[PDB]
Amino acid sequence: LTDDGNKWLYKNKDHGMLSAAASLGMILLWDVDGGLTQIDKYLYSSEDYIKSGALLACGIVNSGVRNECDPALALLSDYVLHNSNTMRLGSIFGLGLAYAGSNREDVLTLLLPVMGDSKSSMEVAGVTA
Amino acid sequence: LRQTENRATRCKVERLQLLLQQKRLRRKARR
Repeated sequence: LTDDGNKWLYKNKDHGMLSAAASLGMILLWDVDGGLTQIDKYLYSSEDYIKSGALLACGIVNSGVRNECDPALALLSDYVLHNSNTMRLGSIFGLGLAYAGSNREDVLTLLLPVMGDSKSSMEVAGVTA
Repeated sequence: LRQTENRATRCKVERLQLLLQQKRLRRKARR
């Protein structure tokens, strides 16, 4: 994946790309700089599957380190909004797992509104719960 | 719409990359 993960993600199909990309963050766990560097290229793909998988990768990378800076917060609150589709489960789960122990009212108040908005299907609702 | 969202994402990615570089420079300065 680190050598050439783009072809790997593309040969992955259907919903696989989400987890296939999140594996990048799992590999680049606790390394914010490396995760960002290796995920930026995949962060912009025509299919939202790869984008959401990249958001999960960044969330995983941020998970486990309590850096006072919040690149995960910024990047992932940018997408917490459904963006006219339900494919924000990745963003929500990434934010959660990234800030598990933070208990920041900022992230709580970012997550709770989107949890009920008449458009958060049960999938999104459970993920944000 | 999606393209301009990608552009804004790229802008914030560059911002946070610069911030992280500054942070790690400052950290390595003392450690």
